[PDB]
Amino acid sequence: ATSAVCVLSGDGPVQGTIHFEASGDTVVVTGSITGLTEGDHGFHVHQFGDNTQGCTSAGPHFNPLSKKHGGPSDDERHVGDLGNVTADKNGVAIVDIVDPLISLSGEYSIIGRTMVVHEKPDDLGRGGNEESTSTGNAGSRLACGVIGIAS
Amino acid sequence: ATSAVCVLSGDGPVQGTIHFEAKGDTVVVTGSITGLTEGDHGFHVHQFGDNTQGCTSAGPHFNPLSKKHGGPSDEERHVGDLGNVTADSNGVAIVDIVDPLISLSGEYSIIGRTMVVHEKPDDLGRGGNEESTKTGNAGSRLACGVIGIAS
Ligand SMILES: [Cu+2]
Ligand SMILES: [Cu+2]
Ligand SMILES: [Cu+2]
Ligand SMILES: [Zn+2]
Repeated sequence: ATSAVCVLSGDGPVQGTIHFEASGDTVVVTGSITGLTEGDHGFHVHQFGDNTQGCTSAGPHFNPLSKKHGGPSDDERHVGDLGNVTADKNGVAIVDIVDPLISLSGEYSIIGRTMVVHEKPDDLGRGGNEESTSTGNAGSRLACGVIGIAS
Repeated sequence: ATSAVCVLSGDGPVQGTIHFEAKGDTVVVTGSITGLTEGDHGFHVHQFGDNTQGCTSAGPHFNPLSKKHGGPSDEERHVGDLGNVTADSNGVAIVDIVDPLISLSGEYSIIGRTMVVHEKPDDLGRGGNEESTKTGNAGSRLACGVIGIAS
């Protein structure tokens, strides 16, 4: 696949559409998320594209290299660690990310996995407790969707 | 992947959970769908895993080999053609299908694509009209979901 899309939904007001495109040797992530509280929100690819129990069944962060959680610019990060998205005063977050670890094909493919937007800011693995090294203390999953092949 | 899952949702009361498991050179499809009218309902893999416009944005049947529509046992069929599921008097359809053309990996992978349950029976390409060889005359899309990787 060269293009993918994800519609985020949850039990609250948070909604959004995220587009993925393979450009050259990298992946470009764009889109927008609405209904968020102003501020930073963790934004990650979780391992499973299973929404049988809402976003809970998406599992932990996608992590084929078995590393600890970090920010997108770190060497020590999960493949799914895309950092934070920032919502304005109106609750809108514009997504504009380029990432060197995710892919749309092969071992690092995120097709069929779940994009999640979280309640709190991701501390990028620097919070100092065990939880920071797993999830960045980003908290609950406000909305999520399975990443599918797009035209 | 060797296992996948799909949660079917729509604008009406139809919902369901479908599981997929690679076994030998086949995929075993199991699960249940509820809220259906009694009788047969077309059941297909559509090409795109795009839910931006509900089930409509899923596109046509998955058809990488450019064939006409058929039933699952026909040589001339779409890869996505899984025939019909049957709902009982209480609106419950039990899914139990073994298919050799769909796959969870490689060229015919259905991960990231959409499963759709239709309003009418699939005529399996033997309807006598032109629509029969395209969609089986299965009509409306009652519910759909993107096929994701499962644990
Ligand atoms: Cu997360
Ligand atoms: Cu169909
Ligand atoms: Cu077909
Ligand atoms: Zn992580």
